[PDB]
Amino acid sequence: EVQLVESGGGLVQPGGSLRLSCVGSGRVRTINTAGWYRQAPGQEPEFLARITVGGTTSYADSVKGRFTISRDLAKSTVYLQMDYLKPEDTAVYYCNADFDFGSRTAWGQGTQVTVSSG
Ligand SMILES: CCOP(=S)(OCC)Oc1ccc2c(C)c(Cl)c(=O)oc2c1
Repeated sequence: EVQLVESGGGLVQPGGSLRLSCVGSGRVRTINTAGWYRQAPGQEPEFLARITVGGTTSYADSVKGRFTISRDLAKSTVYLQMDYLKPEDTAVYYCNADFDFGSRTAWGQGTQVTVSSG
């Protein structure tokens, strides 16, 4: 059993940066990959970034060059560094983790990211 706790959302101006954290607890040794997703109101979730235990990363085209996914195995934490945020990036961001040989999946509770000048 794996649980995911997220943090780091909030308000940010266009062009600003935020870092999201995805802290894993439980049988974290079984986690194979972890990914970042986002969902806007009334839309399907959108894949953003993926990372394996070895550190291999994969990105969606909408965030390449701006977002960086990383993982700290000692802390069981997956990070999403989001640079040059745009109003289009406003959504609730979720992290997932595939564990038990990629046969189980756990989702974080989500964190709201709003890109606005006010
Ligand atoms: C949401 C947290 O995700 P992460 S940092 O994994 C991202 C892919 O979870 C871990 C953390 C530690 C380990 C260790 C020590 C071993 Cl030996 C292993 O096989 O898998 C791990 C997976």
